[PDB]
Amino acid sequence: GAKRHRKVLRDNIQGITKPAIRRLARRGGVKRISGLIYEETRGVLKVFLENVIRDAVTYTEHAKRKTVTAMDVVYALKRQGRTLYGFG
Amino acid sequence: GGAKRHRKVLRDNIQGITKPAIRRLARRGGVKRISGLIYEETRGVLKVFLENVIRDAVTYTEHAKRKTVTAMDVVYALKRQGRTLYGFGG
Amino acid sequence: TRKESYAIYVYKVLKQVHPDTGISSKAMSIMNSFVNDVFERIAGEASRLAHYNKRSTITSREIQTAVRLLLPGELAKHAVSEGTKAVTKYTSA
Amino acid sequence: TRKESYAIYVYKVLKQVHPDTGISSKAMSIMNSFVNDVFERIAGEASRLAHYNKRSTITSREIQTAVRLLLPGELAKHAVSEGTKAVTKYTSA
Amino acid sequence: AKAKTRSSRAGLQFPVGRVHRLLRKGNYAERVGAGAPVYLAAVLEYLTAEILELAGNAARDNKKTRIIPRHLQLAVRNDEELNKLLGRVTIAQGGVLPNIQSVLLPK
Amino acid sequence: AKAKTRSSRAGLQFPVGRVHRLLRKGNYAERVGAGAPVYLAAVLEYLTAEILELAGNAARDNKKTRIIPRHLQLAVRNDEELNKLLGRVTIAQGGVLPNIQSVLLPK
Amino acid sequence: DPESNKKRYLLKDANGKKFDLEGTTKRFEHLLSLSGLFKHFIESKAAKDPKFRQVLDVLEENFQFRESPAYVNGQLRPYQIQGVNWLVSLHKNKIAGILADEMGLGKTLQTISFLGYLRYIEKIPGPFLVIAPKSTLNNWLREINRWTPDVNAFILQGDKEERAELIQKKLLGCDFDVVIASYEIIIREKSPLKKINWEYIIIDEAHRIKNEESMLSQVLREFTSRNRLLITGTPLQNNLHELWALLNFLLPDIFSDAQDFDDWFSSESTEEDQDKIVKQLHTVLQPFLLRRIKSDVETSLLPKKELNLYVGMSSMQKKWYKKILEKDLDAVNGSNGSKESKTRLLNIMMQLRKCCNHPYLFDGAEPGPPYTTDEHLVYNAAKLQVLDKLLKKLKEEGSRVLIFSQMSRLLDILEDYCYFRNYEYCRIDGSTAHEDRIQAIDDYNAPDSKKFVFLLTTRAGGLGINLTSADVVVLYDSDWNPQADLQAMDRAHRIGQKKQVKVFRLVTDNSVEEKILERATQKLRLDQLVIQQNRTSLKKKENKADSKDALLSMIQHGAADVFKSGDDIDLDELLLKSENKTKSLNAKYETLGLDDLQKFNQDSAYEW
Amino acid sequence: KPHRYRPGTVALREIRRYQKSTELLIRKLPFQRLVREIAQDFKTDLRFQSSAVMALQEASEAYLVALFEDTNLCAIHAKRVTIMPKDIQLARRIRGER
Amino acid sequence: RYRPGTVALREIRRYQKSTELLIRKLPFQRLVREIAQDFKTDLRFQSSAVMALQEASEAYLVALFEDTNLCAIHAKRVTIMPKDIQLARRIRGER
DNA sequence: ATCGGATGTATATATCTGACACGTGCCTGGAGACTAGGGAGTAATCCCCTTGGCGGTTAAAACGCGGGGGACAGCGCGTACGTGCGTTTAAGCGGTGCTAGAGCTGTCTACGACCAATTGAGCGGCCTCGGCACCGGGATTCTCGA
DNA sequence: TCGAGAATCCCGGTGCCGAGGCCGCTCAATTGGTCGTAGACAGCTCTAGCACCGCTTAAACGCACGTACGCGCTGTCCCCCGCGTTTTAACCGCCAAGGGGATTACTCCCTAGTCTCCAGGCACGTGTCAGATATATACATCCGAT
Ligand SMILES: Nc1ncnc2c1ncn2[C@@H]1O[C@H](COP(=O)(O)OP(=O)(O)O)[C@@H](O)[C@H]1O
Ligand SMILES: [Mg+2]
Repeated sequence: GAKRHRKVLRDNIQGITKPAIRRLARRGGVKRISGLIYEETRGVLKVFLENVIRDAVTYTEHAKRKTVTAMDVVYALKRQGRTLYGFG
Repeated sequence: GGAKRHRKVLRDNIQGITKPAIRRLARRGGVKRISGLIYEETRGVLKVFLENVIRDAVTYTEHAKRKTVTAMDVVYALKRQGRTLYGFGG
Repeated sequence: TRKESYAIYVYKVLKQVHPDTGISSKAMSIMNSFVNDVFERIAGEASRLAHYNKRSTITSREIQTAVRLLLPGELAKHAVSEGTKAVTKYTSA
Repeated sequence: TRKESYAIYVYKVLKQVHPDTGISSKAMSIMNSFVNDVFERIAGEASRLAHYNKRSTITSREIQTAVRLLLPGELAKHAVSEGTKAVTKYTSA
Repeated sequence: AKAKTRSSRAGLQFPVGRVHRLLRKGNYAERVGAGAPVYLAAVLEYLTAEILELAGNAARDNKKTRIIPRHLQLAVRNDEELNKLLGRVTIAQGGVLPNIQSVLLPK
Repeated sequence: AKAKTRSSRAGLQFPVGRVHRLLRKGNYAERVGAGAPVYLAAVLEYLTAEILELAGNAARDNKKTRIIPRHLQLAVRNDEELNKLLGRVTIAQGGVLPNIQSVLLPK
Repeated sequence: DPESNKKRYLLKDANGKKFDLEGTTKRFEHLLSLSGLFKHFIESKAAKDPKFRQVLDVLEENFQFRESPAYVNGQLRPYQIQGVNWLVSLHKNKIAGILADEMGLGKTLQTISFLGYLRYIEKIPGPFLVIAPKSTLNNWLREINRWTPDVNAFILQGDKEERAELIQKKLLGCDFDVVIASYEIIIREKSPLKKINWEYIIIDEAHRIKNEESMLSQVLREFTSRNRLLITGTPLQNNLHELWALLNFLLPDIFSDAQDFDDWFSSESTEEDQDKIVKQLHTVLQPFLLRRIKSDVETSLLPKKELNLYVGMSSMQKKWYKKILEKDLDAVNGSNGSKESKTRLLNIMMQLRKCCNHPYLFDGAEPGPPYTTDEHLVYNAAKLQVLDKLLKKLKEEGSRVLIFSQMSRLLDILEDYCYFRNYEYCRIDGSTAHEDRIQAIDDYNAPDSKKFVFLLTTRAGGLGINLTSADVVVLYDSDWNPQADLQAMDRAHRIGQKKQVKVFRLVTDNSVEEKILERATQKLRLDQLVIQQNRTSLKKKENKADSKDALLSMIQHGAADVFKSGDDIDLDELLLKSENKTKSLNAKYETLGLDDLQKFNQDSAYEW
Repeated sequence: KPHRYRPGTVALREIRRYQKSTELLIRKLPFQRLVREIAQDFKTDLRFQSSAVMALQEASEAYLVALFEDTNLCAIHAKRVTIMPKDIQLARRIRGER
Repeated sequence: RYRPGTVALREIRRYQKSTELLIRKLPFQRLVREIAQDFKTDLRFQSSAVMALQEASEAYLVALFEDTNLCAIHAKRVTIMPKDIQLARRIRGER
């Protein structure tokens, strides 16, 4: 009863749990994994996401919308040379 | 001992990219020690790159009815390859 | 509302090639994106080809040259053959 | 023949920023090519922006969105500021 | 007189009126020749048929009678030639080709 | 009335009429607004001024009063922003930014 | 008998639809005898269906429980005996029903009594299935083990392995009496229950069926059976589509269509058509919607002690209130031409509620870390000080308290301060998993135990729970739906309570919190008037006339005061003042709120 | 003496089972929360579709899978079979994403 | 004498400071012409076309050698080997 | 370690030579006035689809462990590459001889854009059953201590 | 060291739901006209190209010593893997509310388009200074012997 209420919460980047990086690595064909590699993964994912989401939000702004439609994301990806098939 | 009229000379053109020229390029890239087999690999890589660019440039130039490849054709071909080049017009 | 797409024609071609296969919706959407992507690539390259040569018209020659530029090797060869064959058949008829 | 280019305007900007500095010929050609490349990138992206939203008009709003899409960070911020300033001054005239 | 689609005349299957319209209302050029829609329709025709017959081959090799995105992925990746065309393209729900570096295999 | 250029009326140095003409006869859209040439000219002018100021700094760093392509290269590659905007661009006669790895330096 | 049970239970014969004329025709003629005003459906479907056309082709010319049953342990309430008689009578007529007593009326005991009739009188120990929500499974099983002691009733719990174990051992072995299974366990175990000829299917809290196309409804459609006993405590919503869905599940023979039912009853050229056919609705629903009300059956209890505290708002409470208002003055100082987003309005309201509840819900409010638990935070909050004195009054005199919060961190603070006060507590917030929830509740409601106070949240508290050993149900605050609060305070007010139920309600004076109750009472009071006579002097049809303006007026209660501007409680004077002001507002609203219920009367007060 | 597979065996079994499937490897709700939090720094009060977030996840996972596939080559090139942060840094530096 | 490696770093300093072309002129123009001989015969080249080709070629090779050097260093070496060229081009998507 | 030595490099100076920054005419395209029309701005509806919250089942994630195999450091050894000198060869420069290729200027006509009217290919909605996605039991295979 | 245990491929029956089929509203295809565009033409001037030849000069070629580094082997030790347990939060099924995405109508104003007019920018020609070059000196670094 001496444990005071703390209510600490994880960063959202920590929601990319270690096993998820392991699964992605396996599909990459990687056998043995270091232990310091999960922070590098969490750091490169965030950079990728920010660069994409910035452009998606810009495209949304221009149309005077408040909804980020899948076509905005497809446009944003295609802008960075990462064409995605399957959403329009 | 005749039969000299046949050319039998003029070693391959890719050998005109000599060993020290590749050394110069390597040093500009910042490389201290060079293996002995890098030379042939470099020649192969350069030949592939030239073939791709020149194919596209010749396509551009024969579209326009000409039979002479001008700098603009090469610039367009490079841009199409993804390697913009500044300086030669465009 | 009116939302045109190539699903009907993709199905026509598929039944032409593999007469008794099918195709799920997601694959059809992917094929649609594929067709639109290739169409934009070819049309944009032909537009640039016309602009480079001071022309103001997109003709058969520009589409053929953009096909040569975009498609690689063996695909380019066969697709050019297809295009010329179709255009001559149309013109003669 | 007349082949127009952004030479004199670049030189005017130069003599505005570094009043006592020159510029060689090849450097000027590179700068002219740079201006053309940036103009083409912005104009193409604005053209696609108009086409995505089903508009037949290119306005200053499309140009501003395109420059925010192309330029990185500080460049984009300062260029947007400059363009807003110039268009405001032009309208109020 | 009774109409005849330009698709029928050309002998193609893709639409030619639609391609003509998209070429005219896409700011690709001020004027569009009469044969360009036919040629472009033929090229799109050919490419679609190529990729689809590869995908159907893969679907049979997987013992199914219906293409799914995975089969398109296998057709494009396994085929050395279309793979260059769709080099920068990511196909949703495609997965990857099976591939393990030999160095990792046990002795 | 005496004519006044749109550039001066906007306060810029780049030509607003020429930018307007290119936007129109460049196949970008059907109709071209009135502020678009002004905005575009202002942005191009800003970018040119930025790069030219950096190049002039570099040229003065070598006791020279002209900007040669080497100085354009140095300015572009030593600034993290213009190095992103022109990452895929090759500047003729630019050379290389000086850099040798620390592991290679002698003990 | 596993042999006879095996012979009877299993679907020996596989078939689709079986009846042709007997059951359908008998149901139809019996319903015709009991005020047969329902032809429209009959001839409509006969015309549009050849099968019921030839069914109608014959339609042209063609133990009463005087006491509580001996076998079930104990006795039954008179209305309970009436209900079991009702179900028996419906059984005799081969038509189902919908038991819909008000909540807490022990309807589960009525269902078990019905099943006791079924097994012990007419002797059909058939396979009975009783769907329920998971929280209510244990209570069911306990009731089976309590009233009819000898029944092979087993829950269907556990992971796939033990589920499969029980299935293949008892269920497919047909070695049971009744099965119990949640909604999800019903959905997952389709096939094992499908291959059983279900004597009955029983559902507790049938709201979950209210959507006809819900996956649970879809699944339940093809459970072969003969008679159903849906149960729904809450009043049926005046919407008709869900009533059609319920009746459709009950009697698919009759209510076999939606569009025809709608076009007959609701969709009419004039609205007076459906206003008058309200009487026919009542007539049709009378035979098979048996419902009793706790008010007009049972007085078996001391009514209520609805007391009310108008607590003050403390100095640091004022500091953080002013902080919030300075942060959010613009949207409530009138508005920007009513352009403020409704989400912004609700968020400002929420922040105000958090400040009023306790000014530690905001970070940086507690003194410098690290923290120590003391009275510092009981006097950072006037609410907490009043509660502290009230607890140190009630506990010593002998009572047990049931505080209902609205959010978890407030219960966290109450937990911490109670551990400072060294009283044994239990928290049953939604996080607490089962067999831990059960652990805590059966620890509290055990015989003499050290757990004195017992803390809950409303949304996760009032759901099939029987915390009756306590009396005082002080609420930290209240919500928009008064029914949730009512269920919370009736967690202790129910059958079996032997002492008066005392109700306390904290209200922060000169705040947005004070306006809640009158806004609640306006919502509260108008509801009852509809129940009895369906109309009153309800000239305030505006229903606050807005929400962007209703909550705007809601915020501005303490607008001009705090914005422009030991301390012991002495609880007795607050009791007196707040109870007088409470009866005052009761009298004010009693006259229909004629003076000013809402009247959309507000103006900007956050000027500067 | 219970049964333990020697190191590297289960890690090849898993490679085989994940290179012969198509589903998404990351959870969905954690990725959606990450997406919304990142987007909060550009416009406040943004609504998202569902196919928007699915497209983001598809692109994201493809990116990471290719990145790990290059990291593996870098690690093997150093005569190791373990991938370490230096390998990702080298891979990204070479790809031009630095 | 100079101990091995002394002349190499000095040589690198020389070349990371100048700008001129490092490959000779005729040996490259001959290569260009005979490598285009096969796509189309009877071809002509403007001089600036060949200069543009050489500029692009050397830029490509210099970048490739920087990536190769990084690869070789990453393997605990200072000598570059064809292993490294192959790895760099494979990473950059060209192979 | 330190010190002299020998080499390579940075610094200051006079010389040139060729590209840059200037001025001049002029002509074309940018500006000023004006008209007509359609795109898009603004308002008002509508209902789709996002949000926001809840409770359950169960799979995945987290944790701690035991142990051996992979990373890393150290040693040795042989080889292959670097440094430097001598030798040879090819690039670069200049100069010859002629000719087509490619870029500037007018007249035709046939082909692509526009407008009207009209039908019929294609889009949308709605069904229905065959491929596919479960789920279980069986033989096959493959890994790992004895 | 082959037999034990765990993982895999295969067949058989089930259920379910998504793709393919069918039926009913709308723009590509038919005519008629007609105007720029872009093929054809001549003319005119600068580059490329294909066989040579002569000359200077630096760079490429080749070679011998040696050295330091690549590479293999050994040890060691600790970090990462497989695994079993416990906890947690994701997914799913669900319900309720309301923002806002998408559509329709009107109108008006801003853009296109034509005519007139004029001045800014472009080609041409030109004079001098910025920077490259070649010397001589100072001095900065590396290297070996002590
Ligand atoms: N005749 C009775 N004798 C004793 N207890 C009863 C009787 N009738 C009802 N109860 C009690 O009343 C409580 C009501 O529980 P339940 O029926 O689950 O509530 P609800 O009717 O709202 O679902 C039960 O705990 C039951 O023990
Ligand atoms: Mg109940």
